[PDB]
Amino acid sequence: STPGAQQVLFRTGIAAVNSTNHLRVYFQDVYGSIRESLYEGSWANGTEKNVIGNAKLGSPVAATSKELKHIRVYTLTEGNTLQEFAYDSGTGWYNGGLGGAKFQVAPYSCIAAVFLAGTDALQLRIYAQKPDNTIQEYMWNGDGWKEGTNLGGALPGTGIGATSFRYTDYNGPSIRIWFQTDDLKLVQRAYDPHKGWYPDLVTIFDRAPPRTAIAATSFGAGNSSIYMRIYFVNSDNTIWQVCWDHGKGYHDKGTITPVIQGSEVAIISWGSFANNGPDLRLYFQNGTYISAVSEWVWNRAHGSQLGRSALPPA
Amino acid sequence: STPGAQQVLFRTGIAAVNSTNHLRVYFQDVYGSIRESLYEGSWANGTEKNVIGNAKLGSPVAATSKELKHIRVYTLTEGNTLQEFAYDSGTGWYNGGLGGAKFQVAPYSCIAAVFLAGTDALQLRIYAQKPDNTIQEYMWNGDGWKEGTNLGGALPGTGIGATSFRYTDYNGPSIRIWFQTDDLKLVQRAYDPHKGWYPDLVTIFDRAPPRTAIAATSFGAGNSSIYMRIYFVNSDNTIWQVCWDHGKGYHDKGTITPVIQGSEVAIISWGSFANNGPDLRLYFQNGTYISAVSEWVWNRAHGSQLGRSALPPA
Ligand SMILES: CO[C@H]1O[C@@H](C)[C@@H](O)[C@@H](O)[C@@H]1O
Ligand SMILES: CO[C@H]1O[C@@H](C)[C@@H](O)[C@@H](O)[C@@H]1O
Ligand SMILES: CO[C@H]1O[C@@H](C)[C@@H](O)[C@@H](O)[C@@H]1O
Ligand SMILES: CO[C@H]1O[C@@H](C)[C@@H](O)[C@@H](O)[C@@H]1O
Ligand SMILES: CO[C@H]1O[C@@H](C)[C@@H](O)[C@@H](O)[C@@H]1O
Ligand SMILES: CO[C@H]1O[C@@H](C)[C@@H](O)[C@@H](O)[C@@H]1O
Ligand SMILES: [Ca+2]
Repeated sequence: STPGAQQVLFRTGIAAVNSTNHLRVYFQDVYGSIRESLYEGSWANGTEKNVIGNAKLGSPVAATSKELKHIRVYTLTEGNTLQEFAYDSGTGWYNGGLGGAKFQVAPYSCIAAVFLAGTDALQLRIYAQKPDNTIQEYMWNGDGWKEGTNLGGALPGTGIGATSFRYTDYNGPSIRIWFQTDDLKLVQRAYDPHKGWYPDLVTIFDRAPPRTAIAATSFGAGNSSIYMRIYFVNSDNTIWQVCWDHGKGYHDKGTITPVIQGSEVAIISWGSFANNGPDLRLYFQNGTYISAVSEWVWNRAHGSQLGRSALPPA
Repeated sequence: STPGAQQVLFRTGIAAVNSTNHLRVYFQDVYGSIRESLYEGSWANGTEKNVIGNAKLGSPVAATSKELKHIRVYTLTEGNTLQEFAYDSGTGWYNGGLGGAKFQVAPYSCIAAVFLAGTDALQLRIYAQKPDNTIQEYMWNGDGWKEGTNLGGALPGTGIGATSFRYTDYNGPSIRIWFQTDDLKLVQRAYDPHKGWYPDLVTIFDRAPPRTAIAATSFGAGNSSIYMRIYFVNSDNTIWQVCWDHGKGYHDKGTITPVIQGSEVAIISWGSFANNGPDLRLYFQNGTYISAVSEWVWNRAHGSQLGRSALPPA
């Protein structure tokens, strides 16, 4: 290993955001501190000088952004409430408003977060698991945090993926979230602006490891059209990818890359097929320097490639 | 799942102690507390009322005993020192003195612990990983806790298994310990009353997942004779067993039972091949009610069977 690598928690929560190919990746160090590693041309940071906050050891770590102007990072306090580390361009990092609502969740709750697409307003939808094991939406729409829709039961400790997009032939944002049911399927729930929440859960994978990590992204929103990608850790100890392409629907899955048993996963994307895209970046642990975070890359030039062997501070 | 199962930490550290078929199991709950579950003809406890202490979330949990008269449970504090919860008959549960020494270990250390075999005196050896990634022994022999032998480099965050037996043709205890080296190998180091620690690393398995759970037992000490079992979580997500049998040395290995990705493991034993045993019991997570601990059993009557499916408080 290396001294940097050793600072990184084994099975740390992982999250990432970006503006095109400007990248931020958050993880937890062995002491519980949440750090940010950074890529602008080259990889950097991720040290103890790069701490944005502290959270319970073993915390889930989620993030979403509007480019790199507005960033938000979600984790649990020791007392198992939802908190929020916020970055605003021209202000720097501070302690978000989420924490004051004291939203109490299961100790094993995971967390997903999205800024709603197609608006310049700041509209956040955060998802986590209550003590009754239901999935619960929390909204921020410019007058304070509140509970949104309850999307009902799931496997205790389930992974949670989420994404927002805006169809161009609609005048509101859509949302998809993914999670695990008691029978260990992975399913999607779905919100659209005319329909509201559809009542149905739609299987995307028949049987996955319990509490397996789930992460999602979307690109190329058009007219009733979208391209989605959901990733999870499978029984073979590799990340699997599951594709939605418009018209085909949920039409393929397969393996992508090897990970350590119980790795978390973060996904980001930019561009679309129209403009020599998309680009995809996946983050996870695969044993590099034992405990380092690693990167997998998809692009048009070279397709499916391992990226940065080990992220800062490794 | 069950409101009881949901209380056990996923990938919790696990230790076990016994006198014959009188069993204690220790584990961590989602809040950080170390809880005891018990088997006296039937299985009980493991509730919020059965808490012997707190530890850093994610802590290793190791345990050793002199039958059930003296029990010692070793974990790490939030500040990464070795700590100890003590039970002596007639006294109850207390914090032992190990905490007092403020032995700092790598945040990612595991722990192994043994009482030396074949003396009524309480003689304790703990093994942990120091921040320089060597395995350090710590001793208690009635005169306060101190450093013992240092045992060389190991993979940052190796599992450590330990056992102590006494050959009857000898005047004191033998020790064996097991851990993982940077090359991913699994190795044995050995101590013997007539030669001290042998210099040499013996390989017991060529390549295991990094930081795999390792746990170990011995039974049937006679004249220059012993039996030993070592257990680990292999790349196929099952506990594998490595077999030392008197006359053959190390000579067999294979799979035993499936476990969840990154499960910890504890092993206890009693009896012998000459008095109609031995008896073995593994504890681990295989996914029963998601997060419950399960058990596996070997006896002469029925050999290999799963046992208590979900341990209390499940
Ligand atoms: C072209 O691949 C590169 O894309 C960058 C945005 C960043 O992810 C780098 O680590 C990759 O090697
Ligand atoms: C240039 O790096 C900065 O980018 C911002 C968008 C945010 O990630 C900050 O934490 C970094 O220091
Ligand atoms: C305005 O609140 C609504 O926003 C939608 C986008 C969706 O999150 C619904 O659950 C909320 O009730
Ligand atoms: C025969 O197996 C039993 O042995 C007991 C001592 C204990 O390990 C139980 O959980 C098993 O069912
Ligand atoms: C009789 O039950 C007790 O057994 C002791 C050996 C110790 O494990 C205590 O924690 C239990 O309450
Ligand atoms: C008395 O100290 C010794 O005890 C032995 C049994 C063994 O643990 C050695 O490491 C120590 O130097
Ligand atoms: Ca740039």
